[PDB]
This record gives sequence, structure tokens and C-alpha cells, in this order.
Amino acid sequence: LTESSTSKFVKINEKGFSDFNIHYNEAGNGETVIMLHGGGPGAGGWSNYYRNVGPFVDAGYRVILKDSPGFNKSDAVVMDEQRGLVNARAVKGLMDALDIDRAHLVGNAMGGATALNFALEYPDRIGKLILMGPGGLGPSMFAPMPMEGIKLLFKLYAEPSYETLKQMLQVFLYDQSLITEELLQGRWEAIQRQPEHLKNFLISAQKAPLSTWDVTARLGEIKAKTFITWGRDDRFVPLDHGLKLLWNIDDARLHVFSKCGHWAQWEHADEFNRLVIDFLRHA
Amino acid sequence: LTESSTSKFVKINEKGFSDFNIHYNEAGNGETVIMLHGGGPGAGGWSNYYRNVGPFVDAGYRVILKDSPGFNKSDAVVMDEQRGLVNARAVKGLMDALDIDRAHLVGNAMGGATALNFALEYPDRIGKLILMGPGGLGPSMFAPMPMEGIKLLFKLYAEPSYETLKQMLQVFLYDQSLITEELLQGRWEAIQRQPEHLKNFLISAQKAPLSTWDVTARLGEIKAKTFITWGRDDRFVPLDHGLKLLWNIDDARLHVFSKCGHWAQWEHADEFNRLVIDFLRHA
Amino acid sequence: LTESSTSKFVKINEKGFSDFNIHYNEAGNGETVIMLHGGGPGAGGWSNYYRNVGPFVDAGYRVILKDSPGFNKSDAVVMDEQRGLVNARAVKGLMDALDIDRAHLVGNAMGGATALNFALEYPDRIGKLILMGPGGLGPSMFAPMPMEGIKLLFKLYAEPSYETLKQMLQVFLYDQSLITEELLQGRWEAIQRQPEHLKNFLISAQKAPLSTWDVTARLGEIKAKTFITWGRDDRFVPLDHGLKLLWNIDDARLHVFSKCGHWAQWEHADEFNRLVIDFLRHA
Amino acid sequence: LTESSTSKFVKINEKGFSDFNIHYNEAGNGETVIMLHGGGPGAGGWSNYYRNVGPFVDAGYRVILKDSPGFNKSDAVVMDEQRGLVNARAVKGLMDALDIDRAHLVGNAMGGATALNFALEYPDRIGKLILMGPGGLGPSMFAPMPMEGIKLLFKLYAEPSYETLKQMLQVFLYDQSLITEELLQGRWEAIQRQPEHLKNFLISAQKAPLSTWDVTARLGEIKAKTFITWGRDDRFVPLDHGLKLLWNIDDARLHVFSKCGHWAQWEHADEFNRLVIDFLRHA
Ligand code: NA
Ligand code: NA
Ligand code: NA
Ligand code: NA
Repeated sequence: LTESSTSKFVKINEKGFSDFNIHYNEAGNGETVIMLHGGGPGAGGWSNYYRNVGPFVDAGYRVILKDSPGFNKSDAVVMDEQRGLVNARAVKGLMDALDIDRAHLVGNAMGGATALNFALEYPDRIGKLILMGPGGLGPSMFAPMPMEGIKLLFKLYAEPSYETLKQMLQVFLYDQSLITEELLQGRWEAIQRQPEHLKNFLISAQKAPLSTWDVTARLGEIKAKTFITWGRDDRFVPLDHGLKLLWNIDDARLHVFSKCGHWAQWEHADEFNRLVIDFLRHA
Repeated sequence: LTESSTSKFVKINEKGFSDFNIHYNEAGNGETVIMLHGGGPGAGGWSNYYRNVGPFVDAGYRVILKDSPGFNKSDAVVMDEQRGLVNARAVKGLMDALDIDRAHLVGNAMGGATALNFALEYPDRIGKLILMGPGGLGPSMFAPMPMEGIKLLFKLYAEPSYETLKQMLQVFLYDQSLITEELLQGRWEAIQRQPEHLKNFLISAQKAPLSTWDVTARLGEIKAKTFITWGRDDRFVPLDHGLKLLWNIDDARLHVFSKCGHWAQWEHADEFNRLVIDFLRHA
Repeated sequence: LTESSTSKFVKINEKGFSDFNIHYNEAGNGETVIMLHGGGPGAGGWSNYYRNVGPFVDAGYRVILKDSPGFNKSDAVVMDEQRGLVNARAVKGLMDALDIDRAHLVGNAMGGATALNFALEYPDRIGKLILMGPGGLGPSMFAPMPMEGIKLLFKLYAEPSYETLKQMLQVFLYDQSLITEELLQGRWEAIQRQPEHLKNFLISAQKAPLSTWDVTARLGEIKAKTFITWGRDDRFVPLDHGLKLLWNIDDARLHVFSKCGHWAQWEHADEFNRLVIDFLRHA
Repeated sequence: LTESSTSKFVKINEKGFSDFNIHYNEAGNGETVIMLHGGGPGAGGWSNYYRNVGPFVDAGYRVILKDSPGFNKSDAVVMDEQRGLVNARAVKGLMDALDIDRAHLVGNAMGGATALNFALEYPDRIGKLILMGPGGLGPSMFAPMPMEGIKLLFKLYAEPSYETLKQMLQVFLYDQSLITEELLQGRWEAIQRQPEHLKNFLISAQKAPLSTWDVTARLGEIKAKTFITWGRDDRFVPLDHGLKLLWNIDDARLHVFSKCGHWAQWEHADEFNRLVIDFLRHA
């Protein structure tokens, strides 16, 4: 499987979205699992999940790596509402366009916020819910905010440079030996390729700051069986939010990886794939 | 598999122990996994693990459910050293007697303390390390100590009664509908059958209080790949100790079950078995 | 100052309350400080605060130790709304009746919930806000709930006895040598004297469980300078809620006493009085 | 009081130190309080404590703002042991030279580590112990380490620049409007004035990394009445270490300031002075 061979586009129409172009990468043909990426400059579906797509397809799932609005090859957008909600409407729009009745959701960071909002807004359209360091869940009980990684994400959006990208990735990942030239060049290309996305992210964030993303008060509504992952060493979203989710969602479990930053599905791909596939099959 | 069909005895000889009788329940014939039980009145190997033995044997392991010294059908003993250490010497004595070179250890509560001490004292004799709410790891950062469940454990040791047993089990388990007459009668029988164990546990605890069990300072020595489980709702050992282990052991992961007290392998048997078998096979 | 010499009654009229009798103990004549007691069987203003009234009066304050509705010498009541809110309406009713424009509030446990609700509902009527282990702030990130002490409080309400009272007080206080016959007899008398309050508390709790008291989502509205105290060893309300308040109220500080249960103003009276008087004078 | 009018030098002789020059700023003549500064480039006694010296002297104390070895106007040094311990020997050497029998200690960050080590090594020479975000207390249960601020401290030591200084101070302080030109110029001057201190700090840290400073296991030895302060928003040392100290030192209390970084005595000078003076007078 490659980015090119799996690449697809679909126009969506859903509250606010009109003939809005969504790029996604699709492989497999079984039950649908939609994987949703983080919010850093240059993020996208394939980039975030290329270590996960193969094993999930092998396990029998249809995998859709979705580019959220204002990221990668999806259409540019300026949002005036919290991004998790707007992103979730876009997931529903994609599912309606593709005739998908229910999907399992896997959501990393901003994508975790997207997945939580989808579960809340469209409970009849979700199967299981998988969350990796989801963002926006209000204050931490321990971590000063904005968190270290989030400050870097905003710096890179406002003043993109290869050096600042490297600085962000150093904080993003626990193991520094994972920061290859391939990783750096790929992220830099995605940043260079769509400067409009960077500008629009910042305009959006002024319209709806992260303090407006907090869905904590509604977590008791979630009936989806939920699997929460955290990196012990995540400098972008605080570890205690994994506990927050565990206490507030009816049927959740929490798995924390040691020596792991904000990209658990990539940093601990083998264990992540095994745990999440097991969860989807048997939970 | 039944308690009767799996029951075995072996005499051990290891630092302090001389011709000391250890009862255990054994099934299977593959790689050895020794499961170690908690320290409550009436605890024993079969009692603690009868929901786990079958699936582990099915997966290809030789399972040994060991009765620790001063519990169930093992010999009575008064200990003047911290129980985790004394128990670990007994595990080594069992392994030497049975010609087992290396074992995977699964340790619940007192058994978790036993497993940690074994890993520290005999690093060449352990495979993987699995811990479920291990005891003795010093103070909590959040929970007043002694913890609610531990106060009940000491009350029941000092004044055994069916009513106090029921009170303990109510705190021990999250889901109250798991407290069947079968569970109550079984635990009560084990308590009635060996009053000497109750007396000796209390004498031992005066000689070496729980404050002497803390092995925290040595956790950096552990090289075994480690899987830590906690019940979100554990009233016997504090949740933050799962984080303590995760930060201090080199290669650990932490899995926390929702709606789960101090007997995770029984309260969440299906998910526990799947996760731990996966860990042993693939980690 | 004695309970008898300070005792007063006032009828209040405020949303729902009509000619409702409130008992309080008053001393001093300076700026008003209203102290609000916890929700355990037999609780009352004088009982809860008799170690604080003198020093606060000496410092120049008018101190009002208020009995909340359905406690001590205040009128019996069955509430169908969360108690913090109903109690706060009663504080406003008292203040209107006594021509008090603004009061500093000191609130222990249920009284802390009362004080938070008052600050939210009547921001123009509060000076400073002092909270000692306030209840109802939703789930803990660490403590299984209901907390140990709260289970005992409900047991004692449903089946009042001198033995169960002693059991509660043992959990309520860190230092067991504070549990004198005077303390036990006083609490028992207050329980025996008004059995109707016990019955009504339970009926009220069925109508509006503690899960309905959570005001967390509104904490950002509080503009009062706030001083939060916690007992390190509080088995009734979880320590992490002190952090919750510290992160969510604009201008707060948190003081945690070691060797201290759920009655900080009594267990650590000297340090409490000094800190809170300093806060009122200088903050 | 000014830096110039209070400036003094004394040669110390104590295990390892021989005719070693210590600079300090002294005012007042009552009971001695020695204040100990943090470990950032350009730190010193006067710099760290000039908002505290006056009020403490007014309260009747003799205040000594000590420059630790390898800082400010004290002699340059390369240490091969953990700095808290070496610093504590230097405090004892100062006290012996000045004929001070016992001192109260106030210790910020590295200075907190110094104060803890002094309390452990010389229990007969300390009065009360005051700690503000003390360093070196091992891992956090929540914060990825090295902490954000500590990474910046090492960056500034290795590559001193005015821009990197400003970056550090932005993380050091909660309120950005406290970062005046006066603050920046003062810190920069202290950095420019003694480049040898920067080089030596780095050589020392290679000889004895922060992982060797952890005195956690010995905290039960401390008999000094202890007052612990933390900034809620401290990005240099983790908030949960305040709890660690509170649980492990016999007689401690914890005060946490909101909207406060790693320089609590300066960021919240008025409340800090009042609380600590009250503690020294009455605790
Ligand atoms: Na490699
Ligand atoms: Na059933
Ligand atoms: Na006494
Ligand atoms: Na100003």
C-alpha cells in the first residue's frame, strides 16, 4: 500500500460544508475504521497512520485515513467553531457520501477531539472509539498550559521553518533517533505545499481558542466502548486527561506506553496495532 | 481443570526455608507462568486465579498457581522480614525443586510485591513480569493510608467473621453482583480451615510492617519487560502507584480497567487474559 | 463565648423558603464572616466552629456560625434540589433579614459546596471565599467514589448508633487522640435530638444525589479572592479537588495541612485561624 | 538596603572547601535566616531575594542571602558530587565562620535541594525549613522530564545569549509583564560577568547528573518544621513533588500559588513574605 495507490477524493455536504473536497487514503474492504490525524502543521492521514494501515487491513478492516478540513489535500477552510466539532461534521459528511452506516474511530490529538465530538453528535453512527492523547479536554490538574508542545505548534504555524519543525518534532517524539531526514523532509514538504492551511489554522484559532473545545461536561453521554492510549512522555497533551476520560466515559480502558511522546501509534506501532485490533475484535 | 485435579505439593529449601511444604495447582506443559496471589485472609492460588488458568493453558503455557507461605495449603510460618522478599525466596525454592530455569510471573497485590522482589533478587530467573495492583510501594501521592481495603483486611485477620468477610469483599470488588454465596462460602471455608494462618499473619506484620516492604528505590534495576494492571476503583492499593511503576521500571506499560476493584484478573478476566497472553507472546 | 450566649434565631424568606427558622451563633460586630458547616449527622455551626469563633472575633470580625436547613436547630426540610444551592439561598435569606450587604464565607465540606453556590448565585453579596474540603465537585482523578467517609456518613444517617458514630469520627479525624468522650457525646446528643433531620437528609439525597451537586463547569465565574484548604489525609473529599479549584477559580491559593482529616479548622485550628485571618486582612 | 551596602565576603573551610570565598548579602541582626538561590545562569542571592530581604529584616530577622559556590560573586568551582550536598557543606562552612549555631533556611529550586541536604546532614544546625519548588526529587508522576524549564536552563548555560535568556525567563515567570528591561539586563550582566561559572556548571552536571540529586529516600529523617511552596504554573519543577514532600516529611504544610512560575518569592512576594514570616514566628 502506498499513499498514491490509496488516495481518493470525495465532496461532502453537511451542516456548513457545501461541495467541500475531502482527501482520504483507503485500503481494505471489511468493517470501516476511520483514522483521524493530529493538528500540527503538515499533518495528514497517510503521514500520521502509514504504520497502522497495513496491519488493520490485514486484520480485515476497511481503513480510511481522512484528511481533516484545512489539512493536507483536503480543501482550505477558516473555522469559527471549535475544530473537533467542525471536523466531526466532516466525518459524517464523508460517511454519508460513501454510504457508511457506522464506523470505528481512531483519533490522535486533534483527531481525538474530532472522535469525541463525533461520538457525542452522532452516537448511532459510531462503533468503537479509540483515542490517543485527545486534545481540548480543558485544564490539566498538573501541567502548566499551554503545554510545551502546543506552544511549539503555534510557533511553527506562525513562522514555519525547517529548524522550528525539527524543534517541534524533538518535543513530539520521545526517541530522538526516530527523527530521520525522511520524517523531516516529508513534514516540511506538507508545510511548504500548503501555506494557506497554516494561515487559516491561526485565523481559526483566534475565532475559537482551544478553551472552547472542552467537551468534558458531555462525556457521560458516550455509550461507545472506548480505548484510550497515552504516551507517558507526551508534552502536548497532559497524562491526567487519560484519567479524566477513564472516570467520565462509561466503558473505557486506559493504556499508557512508556518512552512515548505524542505519536503513540507510530512510536509504539506494533503494540498499538495489536492492542487496538484485539479491542475491535473482542471488546 | 479443577482444584483437586491440579493440586500438588513440593518441599522447598532456600535461605531460611528447610523442608517447607508449598502447595500449588499446576496445569499445562509449555513455558512456565507462576501466578502469585494476594494477602487477604483465605487467599490462595486456585481461589485467586481459577478464571485465568484455563485460557493461559489453552494458549500453551504451563501454569503454576502457587500458595505463598502462611496461606491456604502451604505450611504455616511467622515471618520477621517483609513478606514480598520471603515469598520471592519461596518462589525460587519452588523453581529449583521443579527444575524450572526461568518463569514469567503474574502477581496480584501481595503477589505483585512478591513478583517485584523476585525480579530484583533473581533477575536471571525471570522472563516477563506482570503486576496487578502490587502492594507495599510506599506512600500514595493522593490516597490516605492505610487504605480503606487494607484496614478491612487487618480487621478480618484479627476478628474473622462471615459479616466482616462480606464487608471486605464489598470493598474488594467494584461490581457487587459478583459477590455470590459461592464466593463468600469459599473464602469463609479457607478462613475457617486455617486459623493459624490468620494469627501468624498478624504476628508477622508486627515484626515487619508494610512500611518495610517498599522496594521503590530499587525499581531501576528491573530489566524484565513489565505489564502493569490497575483497577480504576481499587480501594486497597492506590492508582498512582501504577504511574510510579511506569516511570521507574525501564520497560513497562500500564493498563487501567474501569469499573474494577482489587481483583482485576477475576473482575475483568476476558480482557486480562487476552492482554496478558498477547504480552507474553509478542512483547 | 458559649453556644448559649451566642445563640440566635431568624426567620428567612427567599425563593422557596417562607417564614423558615434559621438558628445561628453570633459574636463580634465588625465585618461579617459567615461560617458554614459540614453535612454529617449531628453537624451544626457551633459544633463545627467553636475553635474558630473566638480568634476571628478577637481579630475584629462579626462571626455568624449558621445552621443550614435540616441541621441542628434550624427548621427541618426535605430538599429536591442539590443541597449546596438550597443552602446558599438560605444564606442570602439570612443576610437579607439581618441587613448584611456582603459577607466573607468560610465553608467546610457541604458548607464549601454552599459557599461555592453562594459565590456563583450572588456574586455581589460575597467578599472573600474560604473553602475547606468542599464537597460535590464531581469525580476524583484518583479516589474511588463514594469515598470511604461518605459511605460512613450515609450508614450513620440510615442507622444511627453510638458505635457507628465512633466509626465515622475515626475516619473523619487524622489524630485519634482527638476523639474524646466530650466530642462523641456532643455529636450523639445532636443526632438523638433531631431524628427527623436524619430521615429528611436521606429523602433529600434520593431526590438530588451528590452527582447533581457538581458546579465545576461554572467555577470560571467566581471573581471572589479564594483560599482553599485541604487535609492531606481527608477520607471524605479527594485531595485532587483542591487542585481542581486552584486551576479553575481565577484568584485562588491552596493550603494543605499534613496529619489532617476532614475537619481542618478544628484539627489545625491555630494555623487555620492565622492563615485565614491573614487572608481576610491582607489578600 | 542595597546590594552594595549589604555585600560581604567570608572564606570557608569545610569538607573539600579550603579558603573558599563565599559572597553573601546581609541585613538585620535577629535570628538568622539564610536564603538560598536557584541554579539558573546568572542566579545569585541578592537577585533572587531582593523583594524578601526588607520585610524579613523588618520582622526582626538577620537575613543572609548566600551566593552558592560557582554562582555570582562566590568562588568558581567544578563539583563531582550532587550540587545540593556540596552547597549544604558550604552553608555549614559559612555558619561556622560567622559563629551561627542554628539557621532557618529558605531554599528556592537548587537552593531547595541545598536546604533539604543541609537538614539531612546537619539536623542540629537548622531551625525551620522553607522550600520553594525544590529540585532533584527524582521523577514526576505526571511531568515528562527533563522539564521544559530545565531544558532551557541547559541551553542557556551552553550557549548564552540575550535572546535565549529572554526565552528562559518567559518560561520561568507566569506573568510576562514582569519581564522588564531591568530584569533582563541584570540577569544578562551576571551571565556576562562570569563566563567561567557557566562552563563549570556544565562540567559539574556531567560529573553528577540531576538523577543523582534525589534525596527522596531520606525525607523521613527530617525533623524540622517545614513549609513547602509551589507555583501552580511552575515549568521547571513538577507540582506533584510538593505532594511528595508533604507525604514524606513528618511536619510539613504545602502552599500553592495560582498564576505563579518558578520564582514564587518574587512573583508573589507579599503573600510569600506574610506566610513565611507567620510560619517562622508561630509554627
Ligand atoms: Na535505529
Ligand atoms: Na449476573
Ligand atoms: Na492530648
Ligand atoms: Na505593571
